[PDB]
Amino acid sequence: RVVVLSFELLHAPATVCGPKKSTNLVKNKCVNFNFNGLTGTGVLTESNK
Amino acid sequence: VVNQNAQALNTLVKQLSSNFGAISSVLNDILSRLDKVEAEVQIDRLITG
Repeated sequence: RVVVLSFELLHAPATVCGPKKSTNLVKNKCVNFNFNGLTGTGVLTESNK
Repeated sequence: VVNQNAQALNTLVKQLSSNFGAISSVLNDILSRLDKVEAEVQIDRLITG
């Protein structure tokens, strides 16, 4: 028996993700972040966009 | 003189979005997807470009 898990990554919002728990949201401090597999390091701030 | 220097910096910043023949422009995405031995083969093409 064979199963082939093809998967796609960049093109759209995430739809399937790993089990790892979401944190509380930190604002107005330099932090690493992950939102739906968009990742980086930055200060996060309350937008008006 | 203002416009030339602004245009040179815009060209420099837009060049970060180029793959240079790597699987992605995004360095953290390569490092998130691949383990070290295969990641560094992609990182070297981004470094060169």
